[PDB]
Amino acid sequence: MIERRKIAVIGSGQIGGNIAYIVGKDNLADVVLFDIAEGIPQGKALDITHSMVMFGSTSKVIGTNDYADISGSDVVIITASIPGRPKDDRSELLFGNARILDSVAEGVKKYCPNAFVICITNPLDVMVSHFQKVSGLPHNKVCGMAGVLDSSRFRTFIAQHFGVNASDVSANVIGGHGDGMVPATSSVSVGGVPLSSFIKQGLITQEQIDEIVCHTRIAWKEVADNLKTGTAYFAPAAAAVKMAEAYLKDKKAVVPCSAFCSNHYGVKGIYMGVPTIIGKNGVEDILELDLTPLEQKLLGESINEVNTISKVLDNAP
Amino acid sequence: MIERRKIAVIGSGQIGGNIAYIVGKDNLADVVLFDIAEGIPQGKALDITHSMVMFGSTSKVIGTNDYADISGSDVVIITASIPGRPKDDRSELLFGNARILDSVAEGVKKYCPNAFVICITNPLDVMVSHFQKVSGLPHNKVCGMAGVLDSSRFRTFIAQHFGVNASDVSANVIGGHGDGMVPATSSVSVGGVPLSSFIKQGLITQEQIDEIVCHTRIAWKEVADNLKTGTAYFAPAAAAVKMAEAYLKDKKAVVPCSAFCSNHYGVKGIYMGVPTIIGKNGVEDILELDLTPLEQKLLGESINEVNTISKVLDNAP
Amino acid sequence: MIERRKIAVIGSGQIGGNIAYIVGKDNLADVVLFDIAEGIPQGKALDITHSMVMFGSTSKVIGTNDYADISGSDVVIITASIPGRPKDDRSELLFGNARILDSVAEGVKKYCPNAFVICITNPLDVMVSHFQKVSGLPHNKVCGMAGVLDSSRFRTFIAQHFGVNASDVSANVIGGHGDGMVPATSSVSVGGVPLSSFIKQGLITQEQIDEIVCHTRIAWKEVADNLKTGTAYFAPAAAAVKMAEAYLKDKKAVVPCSAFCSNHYGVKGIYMGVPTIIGKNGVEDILELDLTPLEQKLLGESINEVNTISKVLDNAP
Amino acid sequence: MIERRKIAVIGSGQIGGNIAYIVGKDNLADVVLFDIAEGIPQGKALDITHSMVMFGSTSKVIGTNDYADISGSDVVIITASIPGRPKDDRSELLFGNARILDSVAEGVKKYCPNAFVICITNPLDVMVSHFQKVSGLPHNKVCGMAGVLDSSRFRTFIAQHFGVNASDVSANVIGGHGDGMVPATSSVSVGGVPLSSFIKQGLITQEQIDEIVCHTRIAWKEVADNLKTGTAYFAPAAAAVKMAEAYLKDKKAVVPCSAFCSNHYGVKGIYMGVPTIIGKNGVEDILELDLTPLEQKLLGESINEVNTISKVLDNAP
Ligand SMILES: NC(=O)c1ccc[n+]([C@@H]2O[C@H](COP(=O)([O-])OP(=O)(O)OC[C@H]3O[C@@H](n4cnc5c(N)ncnc54)[C@H](O)[C@@H]3O)[C@@H](O)[C@H]2O)c1
Ligand SMILES: NC(=O)c1ccc[n+]([C@@H]2O[C@H](COP(=O)([O-])OP(=O)(O)OC[C@H]3O[C@@H](n4cnc5c(N)ncnc54)[C@H](O)[C@@H]3O)[C@@H](O)[C@H]2O)c1
Ligand SMILES: NC(=O)c1ccc[n+]([C@@H]2O[C@H](COP(=O)([O-])OP(=O)(O)OC[C@H]3O[C@@H](n4cnc5c(N)ncnc54)[C@H](O)[C@@H]3O)[C@@H](O)[C@H]2O)c1
Ligand SMILES: NC(=O)c1ccc[n+]([C@@H]2O[C@H](COP(=O)([O-])OP(=O)(O)OC[C@H]3O[C@@H](n4cnc5c(N)ncnc54)[C@H](O)[C@@H]3O)[C@@H](O)[C@H]2O)c1
Repeated sequence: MIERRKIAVIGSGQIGGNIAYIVGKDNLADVVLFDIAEGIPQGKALDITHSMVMFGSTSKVIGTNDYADISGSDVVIITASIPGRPKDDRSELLFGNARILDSVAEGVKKYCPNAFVICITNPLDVMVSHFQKVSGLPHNKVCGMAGVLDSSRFRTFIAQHFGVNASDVSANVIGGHGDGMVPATSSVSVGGVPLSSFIKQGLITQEQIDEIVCHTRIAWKEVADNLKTGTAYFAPAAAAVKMAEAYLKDKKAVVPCSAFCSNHYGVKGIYMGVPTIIGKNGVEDILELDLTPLEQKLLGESINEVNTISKVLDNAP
Repeated sequence: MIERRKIAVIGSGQIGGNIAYIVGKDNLADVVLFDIAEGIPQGKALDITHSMVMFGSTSKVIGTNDYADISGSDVVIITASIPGRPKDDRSELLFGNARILDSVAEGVKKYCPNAFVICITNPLDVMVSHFQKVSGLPHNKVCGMAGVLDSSRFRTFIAQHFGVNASDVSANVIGGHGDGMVPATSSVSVGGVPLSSFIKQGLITQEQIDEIVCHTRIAWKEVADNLKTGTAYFAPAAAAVKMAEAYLKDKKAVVPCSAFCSNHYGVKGIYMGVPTIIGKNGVEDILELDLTPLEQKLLGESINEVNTISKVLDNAP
Repeated sequence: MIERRKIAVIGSGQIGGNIAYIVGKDNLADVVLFDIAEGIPQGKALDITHSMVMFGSTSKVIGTNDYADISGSDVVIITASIPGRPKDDRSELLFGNARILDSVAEGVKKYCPNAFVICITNPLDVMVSHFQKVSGLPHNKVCGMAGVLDSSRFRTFIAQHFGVNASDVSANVIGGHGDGMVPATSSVSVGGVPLSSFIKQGLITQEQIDEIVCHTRIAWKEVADNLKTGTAYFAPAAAAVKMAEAYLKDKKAVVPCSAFCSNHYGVKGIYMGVPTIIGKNGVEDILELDLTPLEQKLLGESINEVNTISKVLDNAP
Repeated sequence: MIERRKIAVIGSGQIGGNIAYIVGKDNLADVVLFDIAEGIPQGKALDITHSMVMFGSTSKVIGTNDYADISGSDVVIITASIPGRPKDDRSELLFGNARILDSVAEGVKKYCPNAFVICITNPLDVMVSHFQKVSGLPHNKVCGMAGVLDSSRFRTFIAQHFGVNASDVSANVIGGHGDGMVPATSSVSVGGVPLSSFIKQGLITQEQIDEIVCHTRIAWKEVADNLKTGTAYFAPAAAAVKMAEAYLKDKKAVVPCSAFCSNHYGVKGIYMGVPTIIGKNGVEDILELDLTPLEQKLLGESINEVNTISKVLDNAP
C-alpha cells in the first residue's frame, strides 16, 4: 500500500535541525530527529511541528534517542559529530567521528539496512568510506554530501561575478571535501558560454577565475570565522535535502557527491567527490568529465590527500 | 517599474536567521540581515546565499551592522533582543528590549519609514506598542507576531487529538502573548464541525478540550525546556514569513496578530492579539469573533495584564 | 524499495489533460494518460513532457490506449465521458457514461485492483456508485470528486463578497453533485467569524447569502454558457489533484467528496457528498456537520434526487 | 507602496488559458484574459478563479474584451491568432496575424506602454519585429517566446537518450522559430560533460546526435499530428511563464528568446532567437555562444529565412 516517506536524521544539531525544517516544509517525508543529547531533538521536533500547519505540510517530525524509531527509514542522513569546530582542518575530527559512525552503523544495520545513507559528518570522504566498511551496506546505497555544497559555492561565486542567475551556471567541484577539492574551471559554462569566451570578451580574467577557485576551496573558513561558534549549516542542510529528493523521487539527477569510484578518473575503488546519477537505486552511475592535464594532476593530489587521512585512521589509537 | 521586494531582519539570532533562510528559499524577497554583533549576520547571510542556487532562488541575502542598508525595505521584522531565555515569564525582558527597540525605531524612522513592521521581540504586545510610539509610524503599518504562532499550536493540538490535517482546523488565539492568551474554543471548527458537536458525538471530552487550551498557553515552556539554549525559533520564523507574505502579495489574509484595536472587543486604543485582515496597506481590518461570556472575561484579564506591563514601562525610573 | 508514484487518468479530454499537466508540474507522480481516441493522449503527453524541464519536474507522462499501461497505478482518476455537454442536467449523460464505466471497471479490476479510484464522470454520484458496484472494489477505495469543486466555488463566492482570502473561508457543500447540492450556510465561517455575526454587523445580508447559495448550485451552467463548446475543466482537474495528494501523502485531509455514507446523516448506505478524512487507506472516516432542520430537509431532497437517478439507471435500456 | 503584479494575456485560446492557470496557481500575478470572442475569456477566468482557493493562491483572474482592462499591466503576453494549425510551415499565418497584432499594438501603446511584452503568435520572430514597429515600444521591452520551448525540447531529447534529469542538461536552440532553428550541439553539456566526451566514451553516436537535432527541429509537427485540433499549448504556456518570472522577479536569468540582436552573431539589427539575460529592465543582455563554423553557417541561413518572411510582410499589396 501507500506509506509515507521517512527520513532519519542522525544528529540533531545545527545541520540536523535545518534538514528536518526543510524536509517538513517541502513535505518530502516524515522526519525522525535522532540525538544522544537529551532534550535537543525533542525540542526541535516540537518547534518544527508547530510550523508544519503554517507551511501547509502534514509531515510528522519527532525527536528521539532510540534507534528503534529509525526503523523502516528510506533515507538516513548522518550529521552526528564530536563538539568544537575544526581549528583549521576538517581532519581534526577524524578519530572521534570515526567512533560515532561505528555506533551509527550498528543502528542502521539493525533497524534500516535497506536505507539510502547520506553522510555529512567530517572529514567527509573518509567518514563515508569508514561507514560503508563498518556497516557493510552496498556501495551504491552509501555516499557523502559534499560536492553539492562545494559546487553550489563554486556556481554562486561565478554567478556573483557576472551578475547572473546562479541556476544558469554549470560548474562542478570534484575530489575530496578538503583543501584539495578541484573546482573544474574547464567545464564551467554560463548559459552555454564557456569561461574562455568571457576571457576573450574581457568580462572575466584568469586571476578572477583563480580567486573564485581559491574562494571555493576556503569557503568553509570564511563562514566559520563569521559565525564564531560553529561551521556552515544552512547550505549543507539544503544540499542533503536535494540528495534525498533525488533518491525519493527517482530523479536520475546529476549530483556531485562522495561515491565509490572504481572504473573512472583513473582510480580503482575509492570514495571521493564525483558527478553521479542518483535515483531509486542510490548512486546509479558516475559521469566522467573532460579534465585538463592540470586538473587531472590536481585530482591526483586530492586522491593522495584522501588516502593520507584514510591511512591515519587505519593507524588510529 | 519592477523592483525586487526587500525584507529587513533586525536581529540575526535564532529566529532572524531562519526568516532569511525561508524567505530566500521561497524567493519571497531580498533579505538584509542586521545585527550589532560582528560577523554573525555576515556569516549567516553567506551560508544562506550558498543555499539559494540549491533552492532555485535568485534572492539576495546580505549581512550588515549599518541601518543605512535597510533603506527602502518593504517589510521590517524585529527579532532584536537581549540574550537568555525567560525563566517562566516573557515580561522579564521588558526594560532591556525596550531600549533595544528605541534604536531600531530610530533606524526605521530614518531609512525606511514607509515599511510594514512586524515585531517579534518579547514582551511582544508591549514592545509593539513601544516601537510604534518611538518610531511614529502609522498604527496600521506596525504590528506584532504572536497569534499565528499561538493559533498554529492551538490548531496543531486540536488536529493531533482528532488525527486530522491541521490545515483543516480553524482556530484562533486572541489577547496578549502571555499566560493570559485566550484560545477561543467557541470559534474552533474541524472541517466545518464545531467542538460542541464533537462532544455530543463522544469524539472529544470537555476535559480534553481544557488540556488542549492549557497546552496552548504553556507551549513555549515545553519547547524551551528541551532546547536548553533559548526559546522556540523554527515556528516563530515561519509565522513572521506568513505575515510578510500577506503584506507583499496583498492577500487580504486573516492573520491573528498584535494590532492596534480601537473599537472592537470593547477597547478604545490598545495593541493586542486579534484576527486581522492584512494586505498591501498593512493591517487593513479587524474581525470581531463571537466570544462567550467566559471568553470575554478571560480576554478582559489579558487586556489588564497587558496594560499593567505597559504601565510599568511608561514609568521609567 | 522506492518506486515512483503513479496516477492513471482515464479520459484525456479537457479535464484529463489538465490533471496530467498539474500532476507533472507538482511532481506528485508519474502520469499515464489513457484514452480510446487515437492521438489525443499521446499528443498531450508529449506536449506536457516538454514542459517538465521548464517546471523542474522529473515526472514521466505518457499517452496510451492500452489498459496494461495503468498496471500498478496507486490512483486512478476517471474522466471518461460520451461527447456533447449536458443541455441543462448532468443526468443526460447517465446511460452512456454508465457503459463507459463498465469498461473502465474491467481494466482497473484487472490491472490495478488496489488503486484508489477518484471518479469525475457525470452524473457524478450515481457514476461512483455504479463503478464500485461493477468493479467490486472496496467502498473506501472508490469515491467521486465533487464536493471539493462545489465547496471551492461556495468558498470563493463568499470570499469575493467580503474581499478576503478564500483560503480563510471555511464552507462546505454536501449531498449530490446536482441542483440539489446543499451549501451549508450554518457552518460557514470567515477566519472563525460565523455568517450570523456579519449579518448583525450589516456586512452581508441573508439575500446575498441566498444569492451565493444559488450561484454555487448553478455555477456549472455559468461556466459552460461562457465556454460554449464544453463544461468546466480547470477547477475540476485541480480538485482531483488535491484528492490524489491527500491519498498519496496520507494527509488525513478533510475532503468533501462522494463517499459511501452508511452510519451518518441518517442514511444507511449511499454514495453522496460528505466531509471525509482521506489518507493512505482511502476514505478513512466521515465527519458529521451540525445541520439545521432546513438543511437536513434539503439534504433529504438531495438524497431523493440521487435515488431517483439511481433507479432510472437500474431501469435503463 | 505594494501593488499586485499584473499580467495581461492577449488571446484566450489554448495557450492563453494555460498561462492564466499556471500564473494563478503559482500566485505570480493577477491575470487579465483578453479575447475578442465573446464568453471564452470570461468562462476560462471564472473556471480558473474557482481553482485559486484549491491551490492556496489569492491571484485574481478576469476575462474581458476591453483593452482598458490591461491598463497598468507589468507584462503582456500575446497569443492572439487566426484559427487552424499550420499544415507544415508557421509562415502560413503571416498576414492574418500581422493584422491582429496591429490592434494589439494599439491597445498596448494606449493603456500599458511601459509593459514587458512577450509575443507568442506565429510566425514568431517576424511577429515580434512587427509588433515592436507598430507599437513603438523599446526594443528591450519587446521579445518573443520560442527558444525556451525549442531548447526545452532539445534538453528533453538529450536527457531521454542518457536517462538523466533534463534539468541537468544545458542546451540552447538559437535562430528563428522555424525549420532553420539551430540546436547548438557544440554548447551542449550533461552535468558538465560535453557531447564530444560522450562520443569518445561510446555512450552516444554522432548519428544519435543528428536524430536529436532533427527531432528538435520538427518537434512541433509530432505534437500537432496527434492533437488533431491545433498545435502544442501546454509547454508554450509554461515557457512564457518562465519568461514572465524572470522579468517580475528580476532573476538576471539566461533565457533563449527572440530578441533584438544588433551587434552579436554578426548582425546589426534583427529579431532572432538568442540567449539573453532577462531582468527588471527586460532583455538586459545578449550572450555570444562559441559556435562552430557549421553552426555559424546554419545560423546564417536562419537569418536569411527570417529576413525573407519579414521582407514579404513589408511589401503589403
Ligand atoms: N560535508 C560537508 O560539506 C559539511 C559541511 C558542513 C559541516 N559538516 C560537518 O557536519 C557535522 C555536523 O555539523 P553541525 O554543525 O550539525 O554540528 P553540531 O555540533 O551542531 O551537531 C552535532 C550533533 O551531533 C550530536 N551527536 C554527538 N554524538 C552523537 C552520536 N554518537 N550519535 C548521534 N548524535 C550525536 C550532538 O549532540 C550534536 O547535536 C560536523 O562534523 C561538520 O564538520 C560537513
Ligand atoms: N512573538 C513570539 O511569539 C515569540 C516567539 C519566540 C521568541 N520570541 C522572542 O523573539 C526574540 C528573538 O528570539 P531569538 O531566539 O532570535 O533570540 P536571539 O538571542 O537568538 O537573537 C537576538 C539577536 O538580537 C541581537 N541584538 C541585540 N541587541 C541588538 C540591537 N540593539 N540591535 C540589533 N540587534 C540586536 C543579538 O545580537 C542577537 O543575535 C526574543 O526576545 C524572544 O523572546 C517571540
Ligand atoms: N464531478 C464534477 O464536479 C465534474 C465537473 C466538471 C465536469 N465533470 C464531468 O467530467 C467528465 C469529463 O469532462 P471533460 O470536459 O474532460 O470531457 P471531454 O469530452 O473533454 O473528455 C472526455 C474524454 O473521454 C474520452 N472517452 C470517451 N469514451 C471513453 C472510454 N470508453 N474510455 C476512455 N476514455 C473515453 C474521450 O475521448 C474524451 O477525450 C464529463 O462527464 C463531465 O460532465 C464533472
Ligand atoms: N512561439 C512558439 O513556440 C509557439 C508554440 C506554439 C504555438 N504558437 C502560436 O501561438 C498562437 C496561439 O496558439 P493557440 O493554440 O493559443 O491558438 P488558439 O486559436 O487556441 O488561440 C488564439 C486566440 O486568439 C484570439 N484572437 C483572434 N483574433 C484576435 C484579436 N484581434 N485580438 C485578440 N484576440 C484574438 C482567438 O479568439 C483565440 O481564442 C498561434 O499562432 C500558434 O501558432 C507559438
